[PDB]
Amino acid sequence: MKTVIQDTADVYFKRKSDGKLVFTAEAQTASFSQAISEEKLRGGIGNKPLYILKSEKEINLTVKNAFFDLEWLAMTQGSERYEVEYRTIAYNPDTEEVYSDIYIQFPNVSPSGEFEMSLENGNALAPEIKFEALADTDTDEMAVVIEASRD
Amino acid sequence: MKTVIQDTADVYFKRKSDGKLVFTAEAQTASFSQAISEEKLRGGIGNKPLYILKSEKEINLTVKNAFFDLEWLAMTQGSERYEVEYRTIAYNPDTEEVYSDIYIQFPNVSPSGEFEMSLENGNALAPEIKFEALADTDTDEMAVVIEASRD
Amino acid sequence: DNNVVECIKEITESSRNGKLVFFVGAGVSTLSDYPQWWRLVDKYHEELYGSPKKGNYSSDEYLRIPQIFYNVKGEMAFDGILKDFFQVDKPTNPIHDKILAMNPAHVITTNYDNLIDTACWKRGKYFSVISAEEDVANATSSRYLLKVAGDFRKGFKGENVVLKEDDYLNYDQNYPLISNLMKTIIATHTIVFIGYGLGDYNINMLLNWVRKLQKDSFHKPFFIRTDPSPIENETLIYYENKGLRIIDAASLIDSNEYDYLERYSAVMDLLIESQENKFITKDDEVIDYIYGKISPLFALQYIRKIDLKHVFEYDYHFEVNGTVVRHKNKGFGYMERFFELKESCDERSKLSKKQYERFNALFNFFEKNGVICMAKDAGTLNTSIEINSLAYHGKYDVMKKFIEEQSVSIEDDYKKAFFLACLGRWEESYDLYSNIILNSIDESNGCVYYLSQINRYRIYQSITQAVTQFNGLGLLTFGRHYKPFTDEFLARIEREMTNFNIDDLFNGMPFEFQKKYKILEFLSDNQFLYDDTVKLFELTNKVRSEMSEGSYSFGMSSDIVVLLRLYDNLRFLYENCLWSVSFHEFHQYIRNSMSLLIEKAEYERTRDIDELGFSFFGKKSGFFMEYYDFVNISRHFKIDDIKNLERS
Amino acid sequence: DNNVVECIKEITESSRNGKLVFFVGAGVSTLSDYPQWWRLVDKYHEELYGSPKKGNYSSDEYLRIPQIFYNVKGEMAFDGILKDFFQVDKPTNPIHDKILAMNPAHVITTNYDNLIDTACWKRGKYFSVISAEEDVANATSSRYLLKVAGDFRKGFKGENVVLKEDDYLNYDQNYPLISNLMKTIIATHTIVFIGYGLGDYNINMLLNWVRKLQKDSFHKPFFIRTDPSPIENETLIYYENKGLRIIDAASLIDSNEYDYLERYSAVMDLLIESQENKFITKDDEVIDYIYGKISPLFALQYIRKIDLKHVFEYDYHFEVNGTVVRHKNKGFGYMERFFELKESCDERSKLSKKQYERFNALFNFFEKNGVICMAKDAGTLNTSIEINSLAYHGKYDVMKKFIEEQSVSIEDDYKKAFFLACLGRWEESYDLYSNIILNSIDESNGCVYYLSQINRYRIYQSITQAVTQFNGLGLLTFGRHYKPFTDEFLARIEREMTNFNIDDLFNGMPFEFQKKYKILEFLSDNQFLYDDTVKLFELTNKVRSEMSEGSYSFGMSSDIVVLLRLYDNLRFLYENCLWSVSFHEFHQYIRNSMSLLIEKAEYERTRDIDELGFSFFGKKSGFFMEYYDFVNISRHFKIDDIKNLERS
Repeated sequence: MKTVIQDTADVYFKRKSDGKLVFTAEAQTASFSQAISEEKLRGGIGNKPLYILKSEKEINLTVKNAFFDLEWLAMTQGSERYEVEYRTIAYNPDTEEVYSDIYIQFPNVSPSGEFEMSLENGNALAPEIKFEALADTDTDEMAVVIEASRD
Repeated sequence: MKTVIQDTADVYFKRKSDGKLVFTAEAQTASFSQAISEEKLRGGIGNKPLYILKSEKEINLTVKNAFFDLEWLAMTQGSERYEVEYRTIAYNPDTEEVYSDIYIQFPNVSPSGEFEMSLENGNALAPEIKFEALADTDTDEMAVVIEASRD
Repeated sequence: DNNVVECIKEITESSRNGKLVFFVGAGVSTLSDYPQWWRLVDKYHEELYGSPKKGNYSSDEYLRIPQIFYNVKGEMAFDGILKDFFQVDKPTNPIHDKILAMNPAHVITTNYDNLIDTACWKRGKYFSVISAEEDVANATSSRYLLKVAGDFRKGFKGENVVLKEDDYLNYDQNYPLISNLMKTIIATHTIVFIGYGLGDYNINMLLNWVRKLQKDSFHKPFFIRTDPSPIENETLIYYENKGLRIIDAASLIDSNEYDYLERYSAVMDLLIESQENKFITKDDEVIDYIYGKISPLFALQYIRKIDLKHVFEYDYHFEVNGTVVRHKNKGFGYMERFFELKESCDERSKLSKKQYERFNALFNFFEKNGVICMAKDAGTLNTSIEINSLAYHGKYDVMKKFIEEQSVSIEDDYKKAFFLACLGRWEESYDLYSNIILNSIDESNGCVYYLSQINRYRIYQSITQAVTQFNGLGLLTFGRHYKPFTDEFLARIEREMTNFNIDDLFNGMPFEFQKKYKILEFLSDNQFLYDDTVKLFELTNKVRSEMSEGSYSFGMSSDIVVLLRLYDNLRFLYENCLWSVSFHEFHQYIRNSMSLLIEKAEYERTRDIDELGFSFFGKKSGFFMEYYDFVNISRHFKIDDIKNLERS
Repeated sequence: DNNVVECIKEITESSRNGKLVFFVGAGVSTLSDYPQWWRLVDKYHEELYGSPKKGNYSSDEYLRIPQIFYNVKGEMAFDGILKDFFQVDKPTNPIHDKILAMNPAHVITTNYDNLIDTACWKRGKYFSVISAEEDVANATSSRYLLKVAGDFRKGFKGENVVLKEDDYLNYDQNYPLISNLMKTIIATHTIVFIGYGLGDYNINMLLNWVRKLQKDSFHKPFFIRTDPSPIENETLIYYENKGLRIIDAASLIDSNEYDYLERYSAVMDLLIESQENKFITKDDEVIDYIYGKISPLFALQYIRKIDLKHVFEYDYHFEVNGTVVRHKNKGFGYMERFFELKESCDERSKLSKKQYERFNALFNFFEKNGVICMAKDAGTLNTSIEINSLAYHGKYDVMKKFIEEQSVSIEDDYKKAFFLACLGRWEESYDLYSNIILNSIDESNGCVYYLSQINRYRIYQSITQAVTQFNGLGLLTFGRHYKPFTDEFLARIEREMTNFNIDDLFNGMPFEFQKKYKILEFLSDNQFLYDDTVKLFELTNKVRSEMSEGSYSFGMSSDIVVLLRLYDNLRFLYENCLWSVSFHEFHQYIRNSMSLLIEKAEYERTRDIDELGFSFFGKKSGFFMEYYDFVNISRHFKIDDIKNLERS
């Protein structure tokens, strides 16, 4: 009743081209990493270059799930734009009331899993999943948000 | 043979105004420190000083490989602040021969180390000591360095 | 069948306690294409009379005819037939593994073949297999393999085998040591029979021998009825009256007569598959299972929920803040029922007066242990880190008044001893601990005893760490030597140290403690700190990778984690009245994460927000100088750390 | 004399492994001034008449007088007198402190008091007091405090502790299990007596009958005689052919006829000697014992340095720099003697081929590791870094070529198993370790058996972990459920590994293993990394806070010992060809180690030097990374070191 405070989050997945329902109940770690950097990508010729807009834009996703779905998992036992739709909530410190919901959506996510969880002792499962943000050539994609704090 | 850096360094002491010779020798630690720190202790003055060169100084000195001695220990078993001299050998990278020695000595030193280790797993003695090099108000003190290799 | 219910319950009881030893039978040995005894009897008849007996052999004839063969031709052709019919290797059967899967105390072998030896050797354990008088004496190991039928490792000779009529006539003297050790093994551990036939009934002779005067201290062994024909109530009645517990294979499930494999495997896998909880059924058995384990849990003062080792034999995982994640659950969810009974009000009234009282005590204890709700329904929770301390803060007059009285209970003496030791008065602490150890023997409360003992070694270790440089460093720092101890006390402590150690402290305590207080194993070694340090270093590098990247982490991925582990360690060895807070770089174990939590927020006071910092967390978590942080400062601070954090 | 020293050496060697049980005879009780039956029969005879019989009663009168008194007067008077006599409470005498000081395992007594139990009580060990036939069946520990005679815990009545000759007639019929366990303990452990003359015919007839069964395979127990007068040689030979080993105190010390307890003092003084290193004074016997210890592990070609102290019972603290220092050696300088022999060729010429056969053996691995001298006279040291691990050399084609080669011998089979594991596929690898466990005892090779246990364990751990990885994760990653293992293989391995945990893997092996292989056990449990990373994460901050203001020397600053242990434990598993060379523990170890190297180098590089900063170590190691380090970065490096340690 002192300061062991903490919140929760929702993680929703989806497979494109059909209405497949895949989601994650809870994400404890939920380490979100965003990187912008550059080293050198300009020759420097043509007198007036007239343009430069390079910016390395990567979005990293990480969830831990114990709920895959057998509805399809069993059928597949005997890909798609895993596209991800994060869900969470926000609170106002002045009132501390449930009034706002925050959605985060990614329409093109390709999982980049590492096959090296080599460890001696048996853990509490905890199959941490890490994702990479993939983009097409056309336009848009990356992240989309919806605000639900209307009053 | 392949890759390891190796030398030796000894630790020697003495007592001021006495011929007492009782201390650890050849401490592999023989650790030392030096620091100059300044703070806001002159933020305000009669607006006509010359200089004081305050320069808060700090000197740690720790040596540890035990086996101090047994004779002067027994004599004292029944505050001159002691005296310490140090010796280090420098090797020529071009020739790699024993040609140069470095002499270090401090007039005043105060061994002020914590007196409660109490490790659960009994070590091989290991009574680590630390020292603070004191200075008087007359002059000199700190380090008197004599350079060998007069060839 | 309720009968079968308590039989399996008691098999589960004997499963882990180490009370179980198996009596292997002839059925499994026959199940490996091993030529049965009756075929060798027929071969004997053929070589003797050239004719086979018409009709079943009598009970005596089976071992009787070989006497005729031995006497009329001689042991030449006896050993010849031994060579010819027992030099046949065979492939192993799964029954062997199923039996050994439960790790019995020993194995009693009524088979000539070494198949049991094969199973044991590929299992992983080496048993001191005994077959003769010479074999008992050289037994170095403590786990034994008992071949009452004997083996052939000594060669294919009839002397070493027990298949002669004179032998059963002279078994009482030829091989008596094995017999007496067999009787003891029967006595001191529970017995189950498998694959045993109906020709000689070792059960008959031995049951009669021990029934001879077995008055009231016997646990009747349990026999699985293997033949396809179903058991009769009269037969079961006769045997239970005789002293055996008979369970019919067909009493559970039925199949073909010759399908021994499916029958036996079904029975044994039924018995095995019960892990710890499959027959709880109704709510009345919900309460007692948690009762019998967590009733001792009311003894202790405060427990780290990281220290929740095997509350239910590693059944479930209990994470930091106090939620439950299923770890080894396959049967009844006996924690969800209790927690929802806590959630419900009307269903509480279903508990009787004693039941309701126990429920109230359990709910209070759950409040006092920081466990609130499961991750299934975990929401916005808040746990109280308000530290309860008297010496960690330093109200010295409080203990200086708390010492001047006469105690009533042993707990009072224990806490007084700890308080006095914290004061530096370490001399009378030994005499006090002596008073507890001496008077606390004729009583059933042993956790206090264990902690009392483990104080001794650690305090004396500190004292020995002191005296050496008291006659060493002593004149290095304050000039003048001092003698805070007398010679008699030094002699007594050296004498008690000479023949003592810490490695066998846990092994030195009774079985009941080892079951009820099994968590109390971790703290009394030394590498515990050594073992949580690596967890702390993994957390350190994860946090410092996070800072170097700048990765946002939602919720509880806080070095708080780290620092909440810091409070966990700063509370555990203190609330239990243990000197173990006062050790070597425990201090630096504080120090590393201390300066580290400085650096984390120090760099962290730069956050280059792009789009999500304000929306996700407006009025940011914020680094504030904690009161417990300050107590850490004023309880651990050296100077070098100040120097480097100053220049950093 | 040869016999007496032989006897005591037997007692010591049998005790070292813990196989000693001490017969508490009634002499110890009367050693505590406790009045004996001499007083107890008096009032019996007095109610009988009014005068004790002059002269010594035969073996029948002592048992018959209380019988007569009971049957004539009444059981009520019998129990009343039992109260009047057995209510005396007395303290302990130094005898009990000694007899417990011998560190027994089991205790059996015949004197009817409870003084030994309370002596244990103060001494603080746990024992199970068994005195009724119903106590055996509920054994609460593996240590048993048997009392064949029975105690007066449940009162002073006839069921209790009895000396009625009718009850002498009533043999085992009352207490069968007590006699059964008595025979067992007499049979398993080596037996010593104390506090008895020759007035128990019963025990000697038991022993004679026992020796009549075991024939010539009987372990002769030991006996102590307290007669001031000498016991004649013919009697000694009679007891020798009887099967009893007598140790006579009379030949040891000289005293008066009424000295009494001071003879027992002396006999415990004789027992208490318990040591091995105190008999090393001869120059040759130094190397004799050294060889007798080091020899068994020739199959292994390398051992770790700071590990090596575990063999020598911590007598010397092995600094990883290749130099050794004394840690617990209270005797002769056998390592000082060996090192002074190493540098003297003339002393090396003063030895025969008897020691040369062991010098040849030592040479190979001793110089393979590189131990030079002690830490006192040592000058400039240097270690040799080289890797013959072809698997570390990344040339899989040659290992395939070697795999296609046929079999030679057990060691070669071990290597081939290592390379099969190196390819990644595991089926035939597990089959190979299976066959090698089958036939390992054929060659009776000790160390490799346990190494192979660890092998199959970590192989299975890797297979199951990868399975959990493909378990889920695989379908999303690779699109198709790739099943690289037959379901039969999984079924077999899961059915043969239901319960196996590694903790007892060092508990179920023959007791002759550990006495020669104490060091190597540390590779079984989860402590594969705990002992290592602790010093790593200690020195990390050690140098990081050493920083750039001092603690300065050319070749003792920073990673000096770090390279030593780094390339000492680098090839440990990497040259013995053990398996988890791909485990996050070694990811961890290499990444940390490499970071410390680069950090010391580049903190030297850019450090500010006023006058004395560069006067020390006016040369730099610069971290000239070698091919081995590059391969490490290829294998177990994710940040690979610049990936974060260039932003940082």
